[PDB]
Amino acid sequence: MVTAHFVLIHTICHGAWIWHKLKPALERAGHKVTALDMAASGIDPRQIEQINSFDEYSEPLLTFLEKLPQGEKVIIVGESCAGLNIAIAADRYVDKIAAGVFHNSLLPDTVHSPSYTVEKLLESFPDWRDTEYFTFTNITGETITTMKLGFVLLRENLFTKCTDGEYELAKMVMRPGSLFQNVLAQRPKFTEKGYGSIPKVYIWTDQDKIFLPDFQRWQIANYPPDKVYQVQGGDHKLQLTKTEEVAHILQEVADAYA
Amino acid sequence: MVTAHFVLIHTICHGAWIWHKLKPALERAGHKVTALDMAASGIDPRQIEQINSFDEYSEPLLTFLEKLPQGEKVIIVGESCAGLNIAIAADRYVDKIAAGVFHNSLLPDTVHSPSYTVEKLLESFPDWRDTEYFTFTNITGETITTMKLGFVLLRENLFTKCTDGEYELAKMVMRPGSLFQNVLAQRPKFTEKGYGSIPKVYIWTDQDKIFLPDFQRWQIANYPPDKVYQVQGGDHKLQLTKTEEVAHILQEVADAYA
Repeated sequence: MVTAHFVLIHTICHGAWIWHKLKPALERAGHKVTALDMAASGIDPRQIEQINSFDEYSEPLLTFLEKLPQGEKVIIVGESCAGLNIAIAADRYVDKIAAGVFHNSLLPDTVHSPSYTVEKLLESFPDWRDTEYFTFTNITGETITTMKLGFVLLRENLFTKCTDGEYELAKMVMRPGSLFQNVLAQRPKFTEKGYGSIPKVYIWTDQDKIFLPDFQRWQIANYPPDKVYQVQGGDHKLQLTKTEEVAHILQEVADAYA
Repeated sequence: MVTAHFVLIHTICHGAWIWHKLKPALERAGHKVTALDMAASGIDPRQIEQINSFDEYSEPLLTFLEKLPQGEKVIIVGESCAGLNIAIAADRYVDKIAAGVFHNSLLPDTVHSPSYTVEKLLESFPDWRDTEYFTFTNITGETITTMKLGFVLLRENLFTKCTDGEYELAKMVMRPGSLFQNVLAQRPKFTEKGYGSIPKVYIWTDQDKIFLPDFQRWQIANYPPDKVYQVQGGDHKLQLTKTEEVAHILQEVADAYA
């Protein structure tokens, strides 16, 4: 069992900051941790309107993996929508990914369109409350739907059991984001040789108020992960409300695959 | 109990996020709170290289105050270098500022150059450790010194007694910033009619490891504030390490001036 290199990927609208409690926790256990901002997220200098696909949105991760020296492997950890980022990354860089970890995350598959898990998320959770929507046109003329996440949604559905301070942090650094759903829908399927071949660990809680239990159980059924860790209690942001438990799970992921 | 409107201004390199613990604390006491990102700070879309002065850097605050309805007054609260922001704001909008609060802050005066307190800060604390410096050229050809704050400096001097998680947050969302020192040096002195005339409350601790005790006592001597509140312990980021104490002090500021 080797100390691992965890790469932490936030969901859309969010940024590396979401991982502020979890990073030091992992580091305390001797692990190396990188927490990247995806495009137009966190303090990344770009604006969402100049991003054209989910693949572009994933560039910082892809550029990170490109630069990683031969023979070293990371464990990619992804929250909410970042399951897509993992899938995208593993197709490009399978030989550098020891395992993919899904944290109340979309779990894309190889058999359906890349947008499939997103169609389902939205089917299960159609009403995003006070969230506002805008559109822009991407470089090939697709109409992209972006979102500014509603403060009530943040409070009640995403950061349900977090500290008032964590919720306040979120409102202070939340940014517009997008699922690039129609562009995903036209994307090639994720490959078996790459994404398909990586170990997959699925961490979740039934107390999640946006990625609902039915949906998450459906995801597990539709594409069985190699390990499922169900966490009691908390909320959608386990890395805030159950930081120490998640750190411990990731220990086990490292022992298993790193 | 008086209820006030606090406007919270972070130091350079930082952002409104620095106030995540203190905002809800004040709101719990029934107060209204606005925490603004200054230019090229936090999640403000601009880059530091497109900002030319400290006055520009202050635009968000100035715009905020411009929009504030007649007869409404705020208490501006400023940390570290944000004392400058207060001075700048009070010269423009004295009739909307009930009081200025200085939180381990630069306390500019009316008698010297605006850069005076900065010359002194740097005199007292010349070695910014692993901080890296870059330059760019502003709209009138002044060579501007920007800084990426060092991670050791963050740890040991700025966030000395904060949680590992708060320190990790800082590294995740810290941005380049600048004192615009040479441009401050050429700026008109702060006025008596505006900045001079506002109540000033100076909050600090002698456990601060960047704004050192000799410097802070010197600042109090050089321009006596209307009230000085010395907080035992903590560190430079009192709003993280002594959140509740600071909230309470601000209550007293509200009762006195709001």
